[PDB]
Amino acid sequence: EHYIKHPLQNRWALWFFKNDKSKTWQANLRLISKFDTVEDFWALYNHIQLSSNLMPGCDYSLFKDGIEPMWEDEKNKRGGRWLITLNKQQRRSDLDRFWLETLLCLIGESFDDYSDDVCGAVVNVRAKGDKIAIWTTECENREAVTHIGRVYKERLGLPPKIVIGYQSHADTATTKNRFVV
Amino acid sequence: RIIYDRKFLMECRN
Ligand SMILES: Nc1nc2c(c(=O)[nH]1)[n+](Cc1ccccc1)cn2[C@@H]1O[C@H](COP(=O)(O)O)[C@@H](O)[C@H]1O
Repeated sequence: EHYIKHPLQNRWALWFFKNDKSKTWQANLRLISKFDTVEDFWALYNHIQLSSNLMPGCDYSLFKDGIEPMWEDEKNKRGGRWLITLNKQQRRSDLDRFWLETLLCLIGESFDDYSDDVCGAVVNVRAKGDKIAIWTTECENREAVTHIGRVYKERLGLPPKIVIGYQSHADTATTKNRFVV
Repeated sequence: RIIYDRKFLMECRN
């Protein structure tokens, strides 16, 4: 305890996306680094750009090692995402805050028994409006998805006025909300 | 199950 790192329940992989229209969407996805301790998470987070500082068209994705940050993945293709839609004023006040909070929910395993239904999370930096989302494995699991959304919304500290949607990746890859919270 | 509080994780940042 004087010398051992604090282990996480999962190894996590951080990915970076930069739009290059000459490439397949997937080839623009590049692995930054993986980590499986609290200490190693902070070493990585502390040296990388804040989302509010990325060029428009970039993503960060944090996913459980073995799960690619794409809807094609075995663990994603039945799932969906809880989506936070930002306007341009929230990039200033909310984006970086909201995103750190999202990582802490992933790494600290904040959703009880349904944290196992979490695949990862992504932040989209966009000129038109930023987005943050948590991806879950099965859009059918009403209790899992529904529990994650409730706790996520609490964790982001969003008021009863704000309502957020969950969209299945099946619908997206074709968007209606299966659930809102 | 390994679970960390928000408060513990923030206390680790530096
Ligand atoms: N094959 C493939 N393509 C993806 C993927 C993906 O996982 N697989 N994504 C990421 C994604 C995954 C789930 C829900 C929304 C977006 C975007 N794209 C492409 O990016 C376009 C913009 O998506 P954005 O990443 O800006 O949300 C989208 O229409 C797709 O063409």
